[PDB]
Amino acid sequence: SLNLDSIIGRLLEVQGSRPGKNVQLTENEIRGLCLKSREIFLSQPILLELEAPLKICGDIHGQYYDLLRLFEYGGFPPESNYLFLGDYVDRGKQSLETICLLLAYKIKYPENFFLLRGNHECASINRIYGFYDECKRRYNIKLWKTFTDCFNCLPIAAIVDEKIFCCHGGLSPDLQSMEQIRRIMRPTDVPDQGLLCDLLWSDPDKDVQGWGENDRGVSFTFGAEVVAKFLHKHDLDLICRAHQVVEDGYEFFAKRQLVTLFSAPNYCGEFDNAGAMMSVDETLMCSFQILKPAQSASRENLLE
Amino acid sequence: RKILIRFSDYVEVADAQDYDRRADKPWTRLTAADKAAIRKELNEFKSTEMEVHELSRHLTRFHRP
Ligand SMILES: [Mn+2]
Ligand SMILES: [Mn+2]
Repeated sequence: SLNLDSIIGRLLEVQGSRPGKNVQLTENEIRGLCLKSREIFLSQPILLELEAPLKICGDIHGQYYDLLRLFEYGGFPPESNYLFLGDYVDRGKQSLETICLLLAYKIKYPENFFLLRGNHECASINRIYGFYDECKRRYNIKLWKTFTDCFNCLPIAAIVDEKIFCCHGGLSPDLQSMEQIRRIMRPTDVPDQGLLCDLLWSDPDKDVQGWGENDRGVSFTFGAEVVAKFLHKHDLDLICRAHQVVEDGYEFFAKRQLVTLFSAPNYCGEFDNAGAMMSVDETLMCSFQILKPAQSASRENLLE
Repeated sequence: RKILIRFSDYVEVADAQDYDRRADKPWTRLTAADKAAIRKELNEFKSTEMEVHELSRHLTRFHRP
């Protein structure tokens, strides 16, 4: 048995406590959140087809206190529907509470709450950028392996109302048809190259004509003309992605054909950025809600 | 081509929590031997324990030991 309502209540009760207060879930409760959410992820498409109204959120990176603040502003589930774009863990103080609340809400509201995979939701990255160490401190390495099985089953992209393409990183020179996303089978790792890598790792660059090299040591950059051609080919209006710190929490690219969202304010106490979420209403009006107070980009190959 | 979405011209702003967000950076504290041991650990985990669908086994990311 998973007492899901007890877990959620305990996760939410620290909202009135000192910042950074941990939540005392058991190992078996956390394993239950991973196993039941994994089953739900596998039962839904890898390319989600979603309908507004929806609130779309970017990286969180274990800033649990800020996640609670974001839910307070946007409305706690199920008052609003949510889509998160990945990067739930690593590079913050409370990855465990963050991912546990997200997974609990996925289980409780499986048709109203959605999580995509970011590049930190894979073993080779979150082994070193903090999540493995956090799991080891609080629980054990076996629990990190259980989270990895759950992360290996996350969906990769979403299309909202046939008009907003959502993913963590960005476009891929290998992405010619949406069927190529749908054909990816789970559980899977994130490869060091190819379509699934690029969806989680690539970045827009205004100075690139076409595709370029990415200084993270993996994947590509892509220019405004790539965005325009992709939207035209697929009859889409917007790419919504995350994966980069931006000062206002949101930042447009390519004459508002792409937006980057980033939802962790004052990222890891080193940057002066806001965190934002984008609300899409039933008429497809998009609006922003901001929580306002390089070295920030994660890289591949740190082990090599 | 006809565009359906539109953007509001007004953003809502609220004050973020005021607390110390600084976190540990364990990836800056890896000796060469530590890195070799982690590459080995990840390879053994992915080759012996981590479930991957048959059609995705070509995506599994191994590290040069
Ligand atoms: Mn990130
Ligand atoms: Mn990222």
